Amino acid sequence: MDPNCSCATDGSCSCAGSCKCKQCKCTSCK
Ligand SMILES: [Cd+2]
Ligand SMILES: [Cd+2]
Ligand SMILES: [Cd+2]
Repeated sequence: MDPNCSCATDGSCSCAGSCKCKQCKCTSCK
């Protein structure tokens, strides 16, 4: 797992539009 970003790898993260990840890099919300 990652520190700042805590998005899974299943793809159920569906972050963005309300992401609180500090260092998120899910391609889109990167
Ligand atoms: Cd994240
Ligand atoms: Cd994500
Ligand atoms: Cd994100």
